[PDB]
Amino acid sequence: FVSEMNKILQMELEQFKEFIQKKLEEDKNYLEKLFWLPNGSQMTVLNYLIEQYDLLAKIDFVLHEAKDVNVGEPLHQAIVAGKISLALHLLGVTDVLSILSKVRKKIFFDVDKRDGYGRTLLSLALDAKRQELLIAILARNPIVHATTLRSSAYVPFQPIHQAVVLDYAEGITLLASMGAQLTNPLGSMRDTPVILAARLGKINALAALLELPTQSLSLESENNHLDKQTGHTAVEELCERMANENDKADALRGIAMLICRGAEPPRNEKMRNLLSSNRVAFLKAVSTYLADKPQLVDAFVERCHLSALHNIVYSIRHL
Amino acid sequence: FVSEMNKILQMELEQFKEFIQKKLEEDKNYLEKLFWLPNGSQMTVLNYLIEQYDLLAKIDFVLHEAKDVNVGEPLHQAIVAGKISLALHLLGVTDVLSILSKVRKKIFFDVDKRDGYGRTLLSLALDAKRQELLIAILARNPIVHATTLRSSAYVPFQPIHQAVVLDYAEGITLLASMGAQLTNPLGSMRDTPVILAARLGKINALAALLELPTQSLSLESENNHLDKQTGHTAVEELCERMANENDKADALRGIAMLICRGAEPPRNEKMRNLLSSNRVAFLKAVSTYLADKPQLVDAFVERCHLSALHNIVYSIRHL
Repeated sequence: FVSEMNKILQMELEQFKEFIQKKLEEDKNYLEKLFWLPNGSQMTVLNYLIEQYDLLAKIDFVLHEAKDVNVGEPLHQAIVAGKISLALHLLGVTDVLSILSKVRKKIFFDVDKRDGYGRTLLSLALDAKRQELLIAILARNPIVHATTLRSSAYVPFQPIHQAVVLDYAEGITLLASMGAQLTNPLGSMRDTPVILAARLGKINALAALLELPTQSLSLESENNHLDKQTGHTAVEELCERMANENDKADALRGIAMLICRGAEPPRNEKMRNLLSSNRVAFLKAVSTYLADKPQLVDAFVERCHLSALHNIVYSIRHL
Repeated sequence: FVSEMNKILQMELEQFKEFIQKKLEEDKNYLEKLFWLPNGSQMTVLNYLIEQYDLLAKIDFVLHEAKDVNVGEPLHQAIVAGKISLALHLLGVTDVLSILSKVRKKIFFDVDKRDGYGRTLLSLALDAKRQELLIAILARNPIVHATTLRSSAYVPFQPIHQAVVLDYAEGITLLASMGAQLTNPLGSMRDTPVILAARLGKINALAALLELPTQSLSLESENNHLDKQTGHTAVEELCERMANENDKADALRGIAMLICRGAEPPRNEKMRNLLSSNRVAFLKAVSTYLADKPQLVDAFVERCHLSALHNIVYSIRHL
């Protein structure tokens, strides 16, 4: 019945509004009841409208005269199916912070609701890796601390963690402004977003994180990856990535990025020599990371004349 | 940090409010940020308070001065962990319909939100099989049509379907009053709640469904369990349960219940003889189901003198 009838709604605009208005008269709460499909799935009129992808103004009317619009989670299925333009329409919508404050200053759906798989709308927005949609959701003041289970181990992932693993630099820059937790770890190991980006080699996420104040990143703290009794830190965990030469180069970058922003060098002799043995390219990454950031040179060369960076490097200003 | 600190909150009441107020001053939106636990899980102050189970008034204060209380889904974890009294407290709370209209007339948390596993609050309330909690949730006007994936086949289950499979008669009587869909099928087979209760042998759910008007149950409609080209109906599907003698008796009841409420007898000769061959106990179930329901006798004996029930039974009033 639902399919055919809804398929028969491939008709005209005034006739659609009239017919569905007769359904509202016959059944109060008709646009919030879910209906059966030949496969066992259950949809509403709005859901079935979204699954077929003018249909727009009809969707906008169903939005306009419905007691609840979050029923069936239409925005979620719109993002999941990849209908980003449809999602930006449903949401009623250069320096990305200026953009966020802008479209926020250009001032229905509950941006905190989850779907049948327990995924927040922020999780979907980040997974899409689309600036427009993520800014459109963040502009509605959601909770950027709500967690969604990501792995097959069902790990609670916060939007900043998910943004790190996705290597979404712009997402980190956005979520950071909304007050995200940059010092909260993730998973069985105390992998802070810094250590998280360092371990998985997400360099762009590391650079996006380091743009924020270093005092709010906790570059000293260690996780649970363990000699014994003491655990790796973001720099050290990046050094463990150099044993895999296939992605050693990128690792160096991160290490440079960490040391240039003030992170202490590794404490293990071997790893220390690992930076000494390979190579001058560490200082090539320091020089390339210090081109547009001259406010770090004084601290870098200051530490370099002191206390293991002194021995690793050995002047330096001329590179 | 979180554990210890929160464990250190096993202190006193005024000191708790003062300390956590200092946290609110230091961090606006402190009661909505999730925090890491040694296992990888993430909780808030309210979540960690609920996981340990006076703690109450402290929980009530965290509720009182928090920007958002649905963050972390505390009511969901309260129901899942089995802390029913805690859930009834968080919700601020004989003929069950009179009870529902009562506690509704005795007039925060969003009763439509789902958790990390995509389960509505109604799904949890039904799974608990506790009248008090289910009435407490329904009294807040949720959407009784929101579906949650139940099986490992990830089938969308509506609260009336879930109530049927759970054999929750009181839940069916409650959800029916809230405007649930009694004629909407479920799953790959068009198993309406009537056919659903008939197939899985949920007799109490069938009796609860049949208390409602028969015109709104669609006892004639057939599913997709198929000779060929034509499919089983609730009565027929109940007859297929009699081939399994281990639960044949109950099946008879349902059949009686269906035929006494006006459902047509099976159309298959074999199954028809199956009712004739076994037994007079069909009429014992008719007589026991017609004791407190005399308004069905005239229609029953009327149909019995006509058109296959006439042949199956063969007067009848004296049983």
